[PDB]
Amino acid sequence: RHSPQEAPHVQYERLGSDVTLPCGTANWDAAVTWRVNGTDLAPDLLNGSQLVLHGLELGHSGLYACFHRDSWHLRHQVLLHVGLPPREPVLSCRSNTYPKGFYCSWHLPTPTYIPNTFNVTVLHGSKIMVCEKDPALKNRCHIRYMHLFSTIKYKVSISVSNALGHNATAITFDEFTIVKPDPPENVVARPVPSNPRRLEVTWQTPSTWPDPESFPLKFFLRYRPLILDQWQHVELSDGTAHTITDAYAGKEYIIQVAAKDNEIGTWSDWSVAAHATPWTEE
Amino acid sequence: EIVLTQSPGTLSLSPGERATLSCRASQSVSSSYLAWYQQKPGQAPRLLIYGASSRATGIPDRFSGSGSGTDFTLTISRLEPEDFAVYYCQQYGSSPWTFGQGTKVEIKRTVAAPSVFIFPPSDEQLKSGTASVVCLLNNFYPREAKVQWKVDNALQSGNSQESVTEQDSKDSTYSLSSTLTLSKADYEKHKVYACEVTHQGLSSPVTKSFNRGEC
Amino acid sequence: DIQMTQSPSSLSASVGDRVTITCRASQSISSYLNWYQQKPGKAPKLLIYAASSLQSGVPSRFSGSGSGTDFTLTISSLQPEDFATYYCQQSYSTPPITFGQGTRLEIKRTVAAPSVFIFPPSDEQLKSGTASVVCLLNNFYPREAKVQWKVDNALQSGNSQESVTEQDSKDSTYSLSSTLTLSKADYEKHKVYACEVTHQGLSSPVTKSFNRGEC
Amino acid sequence: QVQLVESGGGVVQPGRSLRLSCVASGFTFSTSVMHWVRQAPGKGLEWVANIWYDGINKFYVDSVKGRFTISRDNSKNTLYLQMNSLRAEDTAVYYCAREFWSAFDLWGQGTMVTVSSASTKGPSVFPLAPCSRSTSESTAALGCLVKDYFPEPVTVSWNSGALTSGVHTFPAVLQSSGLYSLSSVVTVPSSSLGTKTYTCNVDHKPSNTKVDKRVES
Amino acid sequence: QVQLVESGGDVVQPGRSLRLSCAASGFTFSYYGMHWVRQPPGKGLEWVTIISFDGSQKYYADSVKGRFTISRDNSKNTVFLQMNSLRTEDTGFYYCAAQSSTWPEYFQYWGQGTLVTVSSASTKGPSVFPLAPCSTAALGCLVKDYFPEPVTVSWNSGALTSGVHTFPAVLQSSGLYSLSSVVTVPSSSLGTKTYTCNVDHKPSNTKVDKRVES
Ligand SMILES: *[C@@H]1O[C@H](CO)[C@@H](O[C@@H]2O[C@H](CO)[C@@H](O)[C@H](O)[C@H]2NC(C)=O)[C@H](O)[C@H]1NC(C)=O
Ligand SMILES: *[C@@H]1O[C@H](CO)[C@@H](O[C@@H]2O[C@H](CO)[C@@H](O)[C@H](O)[C@H]2NC(C)=O)[C@H](O)[C@H]1NC(C)=O
Ligand SMILES: *[C@@H]1O[C@H](CO)[C@@H](O[C@@H]2O[C@H](CO)[C@@H](O)[C@H](O)[C@H]2NC(C)=O)[C@H](O)[C@H]1NC(C)=O
Ligand SMILES: *[C@@H]1O[C@H](CO)[C@@H](O[C@@H]2O[C@H](CO)[C@@H](O)[C@H](O)[C@H]2NC(C)=O)[C@H](O)[C@H]1NC(C)=O
Repeated sequence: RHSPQEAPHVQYERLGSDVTLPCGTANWDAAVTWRVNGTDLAPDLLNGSQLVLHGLELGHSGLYACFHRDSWHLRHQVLLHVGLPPREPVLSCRSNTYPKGFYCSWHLPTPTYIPNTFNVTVLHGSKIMVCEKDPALKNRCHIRYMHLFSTIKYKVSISVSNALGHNATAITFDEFTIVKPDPPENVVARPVPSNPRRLEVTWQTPSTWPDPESFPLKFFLRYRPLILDQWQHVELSDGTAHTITDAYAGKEYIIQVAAKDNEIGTWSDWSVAAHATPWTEE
Repeated sequence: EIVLTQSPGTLSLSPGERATLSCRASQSVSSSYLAWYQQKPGQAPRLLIYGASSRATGIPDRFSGSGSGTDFTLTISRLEPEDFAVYYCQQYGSSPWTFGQGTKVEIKRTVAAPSVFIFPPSDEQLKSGTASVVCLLNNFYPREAKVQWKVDNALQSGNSQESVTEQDSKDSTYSLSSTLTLSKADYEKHKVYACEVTHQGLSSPVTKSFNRGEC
Repeated sequence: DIQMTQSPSSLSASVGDRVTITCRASQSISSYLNWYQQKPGKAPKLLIYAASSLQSGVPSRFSGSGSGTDFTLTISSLQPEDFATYYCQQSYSTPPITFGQGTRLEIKRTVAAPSVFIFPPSDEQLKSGTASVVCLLNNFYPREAKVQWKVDNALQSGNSQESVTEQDSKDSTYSLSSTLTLSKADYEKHKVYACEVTHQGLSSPVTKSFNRGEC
Repeated sequence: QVQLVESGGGVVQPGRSLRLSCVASGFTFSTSVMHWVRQAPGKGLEWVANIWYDGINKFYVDSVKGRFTISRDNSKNTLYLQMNSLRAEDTAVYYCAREFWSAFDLWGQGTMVTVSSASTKGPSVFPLAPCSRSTSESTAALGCLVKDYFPEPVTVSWNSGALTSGVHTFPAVLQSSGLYSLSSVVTVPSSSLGTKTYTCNVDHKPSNTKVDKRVES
Repeated sequence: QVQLVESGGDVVQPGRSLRLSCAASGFTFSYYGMHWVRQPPGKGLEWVTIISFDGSQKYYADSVKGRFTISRDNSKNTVFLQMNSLRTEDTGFYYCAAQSSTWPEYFQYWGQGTLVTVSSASTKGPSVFPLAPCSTAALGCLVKDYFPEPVTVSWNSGALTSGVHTFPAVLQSSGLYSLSSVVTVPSSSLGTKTYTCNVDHKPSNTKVDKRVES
C-alpha cells in the first residue's frame, strides 16, 4: 500500500463470507507476519504473504496490520468491518396535528453494524414536496400539509443503501387515516365528601393540538378496580369531565382515558395513571 | 432474480382501438415498484408510468396502468400514429433493476402477396472466390413468413441469413432479404438454384429458380 | 509526495580519491533508500540497498551511511571503471516512486586551451534559402565555456544551437560546436561574421572571423 | 431545460480499456442518483452500474464485477464509467438514468461501443440483376450488394440522390467473418431498363471509400 | 541467467497509441511484481506504474493517469503496457524491472530497455554540406534535415579515424535532427590530401558521399 505512516483503509465484508488480505503490493514469497489488536496470528491462516480468513463473524472485525517476520516494522494496515445487507424498511406516517402537517418514521427490522444512508421522497399526486425537518430526532422530515379535502392520496418512499446492498419501500394513504392525537396529560382523580360512591375525575387536552376549538375530540374513559381485572368502557361526549356512580367503597382504582376526533382519526393511547379512593365517614 | 414475461410478443392493431399490454413477473412485486417505458426505433427509451398507476410529467391521459403483485396490465385509451413503438416493464424491490422482453405494436392492414425475385452472384465475386445468391421479398404482410432454399432438389440449412426492414410509412408493408453464401468451389459443382417462399397470402408456395451456366 | 535532492549534481575527481555523494529527502525515512549505477548506453545497476547493505558482486570500495533524512554514498578509492551516473531511490511511499536528479562523475585533468575555427556556408547551401555558419571548439577543459556570436559587433539571441561531446578516452578533453541559422536575406544583408569564445584557460578571447565575398 | 449527453465511446479491440462520460445539465446533479443502462443490438435493456449522490456507495452487476469502475464529479456535473478488459458480450449502447421513483426518469441519446478484432477493411460492391430476360410483367427489380465492410454505418444512394421511390435498404447483418453486410434493391418498370441508367453510390466514412457500380441488364 | 527483453518501440506520431511487451524468464514470474521506469533523453529516471504479482492492485502516476494501462499474463510470462494518447514529452527509454522479495524492497532485475520516439515529423532524407576553412587545419561535412537517427559518418572508407569528432544530434524546432563531424589534420595536407565524408541512412534509404575541399 502507501506509506506506513498512513491511516488504515476501510474495507467492508459480509458475515460468513471469505476474503483475502494481502500485505499491499508485496510479493508472495516474502516473510510477513500478521497481528490483530496487538496479538500475532498462527501461520496456518497465511497463504504466502496474504491473510486468508474463513467464516467471517462479528468477532473478526478490527485492525489488521502487516509486519515483518519477527519484527515491529509496519508495512500495511486495514480496518475490517463485518455487516449485513439492508432489509425492507418499516415506513409509518402519523398525523399528530390534523390542521398542521404530519411526520413519517422509518427503521430497519434487522439492525446493521455499518452506517446507512436514507433518502425519503414524498409526493402529493404529481407534485413535489420538501418536508423541511425540525425535530430533536432524525429519520423524520415532517411533511407539512398544503390543501384540505383534496381527495388526492399521498405517496411516500424511503430508500436505503449500504456498502453491500440497497433496498427501498413505499406506502400510500390519505390525509384522514394517519390522524392520531397524543394522549392527555395530568389525569388527576379526587375524592368527593358529598357522596359515598363518587370520584372527581378531570383531565386536559394534548398540548400538541394547536386548534381544538374548530376540531373537537371524543374521550374514551376506562375505570376499573385493582383486584377485579374487569375493565369498563364508557364513551363520553364533548367535555373534559366525568362522574362515576358505581365505584368501590374504600379500595383503590385506576382510570385511564384516550382521545379521538369527531369524524376522523384513530383512538389514541391511554394516559399515565390515576389513583384516588372515595371519602370515608368516621 | 425475478423474470419478467410480457404477452403477447407482437400486437397488431389498427389506429383508434384499445391496446392492453401485460407483464407478468416470477414473484410478487414489492411496494408496486413497476415502471413502463416506450422506445422508438433509433431513439432512447421514454418513461411513461411509474409505480404502475401514476403517469409521468408530459405523458398524455390516454395511457393508464393497473395491477397488483404479479399481474400488471398497461392499457391505452386509443392508438395514435405516433404510439406504435416497443414497450418494456421494470421490476424492483426484490432484486436489482431488471427489464422485460419487450412488446412490439404494429399497424394492422390487409394481407398482401409478396413479389419474389432472385439474383445470381456477379462475375467479379465469382472470380474473387465466393458466390452469394440473394432472394428478394418485396411488399408483403404480415411479418410471419419463411423462405426455403433448394440447391438441385437438396434442402440447405445453416448456410443462409435473412434480414427484414421496418414497416413502411405509407402502405405499411415488409421486405425480406435472404442470401445463400457459398464459395467458388461449391457453386460451380451444382447446376440449378431455387428459392421457394411460402406465405399466408399465397395459396401454394412460389418457386423462383435459375440455371447456372446460361446467364 | 517525497522529493529526493542529490548534492552535488556533478563532481570531478581523479582515480584513487575519496568521493562522497549526498542524497536528501523531503521527510523522515528510516532506511528506505537504494543506490543505482547507470552507464551511458546501458541499464542501471543496483549497488547498495537499504543505504548500508552491499549487493553480491559489488567491490568493497563502495559504502553507504546515513539515515533519517540525510544519506551518504562514499567510495574509498576511485577506479577508472567507476565514472558513471548515480541515482538514489526511496521505497517508503508507493505510489509514487521518486528518483533523484542524478549525479554524474567526471574525470579530472589540467586546464587546456581550445582551438577555435569557423566554416562559411557551402555553395550548395546558398541555392536552398538558409545559410548556416558553424564555429568549432576542440580540446578544451573544463566543459564550462561560453561563445559569442557577433555580426559587425551586433549581439544575437535565440538563433543558435550548440552541442558538446563527452569526455575523450585518451586525455579526457571536450569539443563543442555551435551553428548559427540564418536565411539568405540576413546573410546577404551582412558581410562580416565573427565568433569569440570565453574560457578559463584563455587570457583573452580568441578571434577567428571572415567576411562575405572574400572567401 | 434538462438533458444528458454521453461521449467517449468507439470501436475497440477485446482486452483494451475505455472510459465513458455523462455530462448533466438543467438539474441538481449533486442531489441525484445516477445509473448506467445498456442495450445490445436487437435485445432489451440491462442495468450495469449505480452510484449515489455522495459517491461512496457503488453497485455493479455480476457480469461486470471486477472489470468496470463507476465514478462521478459533483463539481463538474459529470458521470464517468471506467471499462477495462472488454469482451465480446460488451457491445451495447449505454445510457444514463436519474432514478426518480425507481423508474429511470431521465435518459440520454446513448453511445455505441463496439468490441471486436474485425481488422477494419473497406467495402466492396457487387451488381445484382436478374439473369433471366423476361418482359412478361411490366415491373422489374435491380440492386447492388455490399459485403465485407467494417465498421458501421454505410449510406447507399441511387443516381446521386435523384432516385428515392421504391428503394429498400436492408439492415446490416453480422456474418461469421466479423464483417457486416447489407443489400439495397430498387423496383422500377421493365421498360425503363433499356434506356435509363441506374447506379448505386456506396460510401464509408471510417475508411473514406466511395465506390459506385453500374447495375444494368 | 535471468533475462528481461522488451519489444514494441519506434517512431509514432502523437496521434496514435502504442503497446509495449515485456517477456520475463529465469525466475518465477508469478511470484514477483513488475515495474515500469522511463527515462527521457538527457534526464534522470522516472517511475511510471506498478502491478501486483497476481494482478489485483494497479497504480499509475499522475502524469500518465487515465492514459496508460498495465496488464500481465502469468501463464506466458509477458507484461503489457497499453500507452494511449502519446505525446512528444513521453519520448525516452522505457525499462522493465521487477521488485525484490526481501525487506526493504528494491529493483533487483532490469532489462535492456526500448526507445519510443514521438514526434509529428515523419521520415526525411539527409542533405550534406561541406565545411572547410577560408599550423593545423580542420575539415568536415555538415548533415542537416534528417529523420530519424542514427546516421553513420566515416572518412576515407574508415581508413582515417584520428582527429574525428562527431557531435551528437540536436533536435531542432523543425522536428528534424542535425549533427556534424570535424577532422583535424596538419596544414601541409591541403595541397595533395583530399578528404571526403560518407553519410549513411538506413531507414530513409539514403547514401550520400561529399568531397570536402576549399
Ligand atoms: C495458496 O493459494 C494458491 C492460490 O489460490 C493455491 O493454489 C491453488 O491450489 C488449488 C488446489 O491445490 C489449485 O486448484 C489452483 O489452481 C491453485 N491456484 C494457483 C494460482 O496456483 C494454494 O493451494 C494455496 N496454498 C495453501 C497452503 O492454502
Ligand atoms: C479489536 O479491538 C476492537 C476495539 O475494542 C474491537 O472492537 C470492539 O469489539 C467489541 C466486541 O464485539 C464491540 O462491543 C465494540 O463495539 C467494538 N468496538 C468498535 C470501536 O468497533 C474488536 O472486536 C477487536 N477484535 C479482536 C479480534 O479482538
Ligand atoms: C430487500 O429486502 C427484501 C427483504 O429481505 C429482500 O427479499 C429477500 O431476498 C432474499 C434473497 O434474495 C430471499 O432469500 C428472501 O426470501 C427475500 N424475502 C422477501 C420477503 O422477499 C430483497 O432481496 C432485498 N433487495 C435487495 C436489492 O437486496
Ligand atoms: C438525498 O438526501 C440528501 C441528503 O439528505 C439530499 O441532499 C440535500 O438536498 C437539500 C436540497 O437540495 C439540501 O438543502 C441539503 O443540504 C442536502 N443535504 C446534503 C447532506 O447534501 C438530496 O437532495 C436527496 N435526494 C433526493 C432525490 O431526495
